[PDB]
Amino acid sequence: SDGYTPEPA
Amino acid sequence: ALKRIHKELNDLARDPPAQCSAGPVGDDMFHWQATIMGPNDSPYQGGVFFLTIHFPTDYPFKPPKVAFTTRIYHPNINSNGSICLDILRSQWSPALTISKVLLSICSLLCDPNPDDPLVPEIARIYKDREKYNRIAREWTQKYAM
Amino acid sequence: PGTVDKKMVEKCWKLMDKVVRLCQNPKLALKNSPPYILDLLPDTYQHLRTILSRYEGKMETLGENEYFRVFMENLMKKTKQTISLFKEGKERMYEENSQPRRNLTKLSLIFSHMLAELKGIFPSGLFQGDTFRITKADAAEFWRKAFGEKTIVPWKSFRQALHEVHPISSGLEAMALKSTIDLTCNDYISVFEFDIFTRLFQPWSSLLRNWNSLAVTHPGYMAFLTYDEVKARLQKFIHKPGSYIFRLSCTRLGQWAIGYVTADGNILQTIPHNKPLFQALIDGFREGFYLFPDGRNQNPDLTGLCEPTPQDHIKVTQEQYELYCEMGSTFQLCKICAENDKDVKIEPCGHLMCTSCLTSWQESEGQGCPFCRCEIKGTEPIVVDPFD
Ligand SMILES: [Ca+2]
Ligand SMILES: [Zn+2]
Ligand SMILES: [Zn+2]
Repeated sequence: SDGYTPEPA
Repeated sequence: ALKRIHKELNDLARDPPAQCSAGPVGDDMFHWQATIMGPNDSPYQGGVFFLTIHFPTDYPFKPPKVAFTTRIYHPNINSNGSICLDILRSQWSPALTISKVLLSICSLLCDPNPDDPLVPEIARIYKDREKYNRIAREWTQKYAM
Repeated sequence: PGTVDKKMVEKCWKLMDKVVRLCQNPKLALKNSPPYILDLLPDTYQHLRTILSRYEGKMETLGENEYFRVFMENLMKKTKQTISLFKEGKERMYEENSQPRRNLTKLSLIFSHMLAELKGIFPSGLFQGDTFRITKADAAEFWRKAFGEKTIVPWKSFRQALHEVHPISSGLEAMALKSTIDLTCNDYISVFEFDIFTRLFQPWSSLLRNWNSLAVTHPGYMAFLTYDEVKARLQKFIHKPGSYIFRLSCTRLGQWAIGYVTADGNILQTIPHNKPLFQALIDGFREGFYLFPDGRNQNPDLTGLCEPTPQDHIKVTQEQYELYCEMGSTFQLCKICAENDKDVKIEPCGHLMCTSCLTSWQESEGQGCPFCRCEIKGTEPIVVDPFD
């Protein structure tokens, strides 16, 4: 939980 | 996965490790019996220990589950037969081969690390040689032989 | 520059220490996310400490290392500059919007960059700068032929070199290139900074046309922007889904971080799993996610750099091939799964395997290369030609 998220698909 | 376990059993036959060996039990490629002869460096000398190896469905990305079936006296081995080698846990990496896990256990058999033991009683003792050698030697007489 | 002695080093300590103190002011209320300075500075001190203790009486040859020297003169000029940003900023420091505050924010970043570099060069505390592994084959090849084993070079020396290989159109475009690649803002190019830049701007094949297109002429490119600043800038656009910007990731240097406004009105940021930036942009656009660069209706066409000149297929030498008949297998096959042919190359280590396996190992929480365990800074897709 570092503020980044999985790429949109 | 399945293919990998098949390559491993294959690579194990081509050139195997000394003092040990293994292979599937019945038709199940995910369960192996493995034999480990007592190293001469160690007190278990002259003993024959058998282990089960279970490949989880996650293997090779997760390590195999290895346990001693034959009773042994070690600060790193449970009465459950669970083994405390690190490359079986945090230090596992996918390109490691079963032969290496086996050698590593013989390597562990001749040189146990008490500062991270699985048996608190035998850790204390190990870190008095004369009594620890003596008992390891005897348990091998009852169980290994 | 000039030589580095214990007496100096204790001065940097006091200067860093002041800056810390100037940043603990309760009126400032620095937000705790990276880059966060009260993290950066003490961690830098820590690693500086580890470095020093490793050289014992060998402090002789530590002060005479070109990279270390350039680093201290730069760490010193960067704190002096922050301390002086406080005197001349007065109360404008406590307004989140002020130009002075914006300059502190830019400094936090420079500090993270400096610390990442330091640890890239002195990983365990010992100088590794001479063996440093450039991630990209063709980029590593350029640095070796041009600079050999040097850790650090003057910006002039760097421009001259690169130009012989990758022509720089003008003086302006060179300033733009400088500002982009010099992350520690010291007027040199470390082998570490070189690495970051060529990771960000790959393929090396057309390096500048890549950087021209993703930075120079792209409205979506944000330089020296923080995670939080990316949040703040998209806010104005939160009513307009499809608006995106991208910047360097500061926590993973050499990686891109794309901020975007979702169809539901939230702002997400994503770091493309190793892939080239233009493809994430082109796919993102095509799939409707990245539409309006910095919120503008007009979105650039990146299909120009789309297909680079293909990296040549690997071919097995008879001497290698014959062994795999013996080994009871074939050279091109993934030795992790024994199933798929190797379609992927890990960089820098060089190891080949299949993408399907590399993904599973990464998703499993596994650290680095599955073979050597070294860090994975890159991936180059590849295809093998069997010796047969
Ligand atoms: Ca620089
Ligand atoms: Zn594979
Ligand atoms: Zn590797």
